Amino acid sequence: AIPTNFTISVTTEILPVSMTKTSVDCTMYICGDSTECSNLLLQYGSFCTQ
Amino acid sequence: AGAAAYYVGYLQPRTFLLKYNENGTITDAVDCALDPLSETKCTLKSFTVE
Ligand SMILES: *[C@@H]1O[C@H](CO)[C@@H](O)[C@H](O)[C@H]1NC(C)=O
Repeated sequence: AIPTNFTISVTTEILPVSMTKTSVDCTMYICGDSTECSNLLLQYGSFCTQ
Repeated sequence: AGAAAYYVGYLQPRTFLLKYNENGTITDAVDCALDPLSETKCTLKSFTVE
């Protein structure tokens, strides 16, 4: 079976390229605005540096 | 009177990043919350920023 005609088909495909960049502040997330809590968070500072 | 001078400053609650050298003497420090550069040094736990 040999074709005797043709069609020019345009297909659309979508690909995600990136996602929303995000940043997090340990101090104001965990220890919202209290100094007493933020002092206790210093010993865990390494974790946030991760 | 003699020829002596003195200076008075007031301590405040601050976070500091101190550097202990090989012989165990504090050779340098960074005042966290002094300026944005020292703030980044405080956040990244280093005395240099790339
Ligand atoms: C540290 O102490 C050793 C001797 O114990 C000395 O040779 C060296 O010069 C000292 N280095 C600094 C930076 O103080």
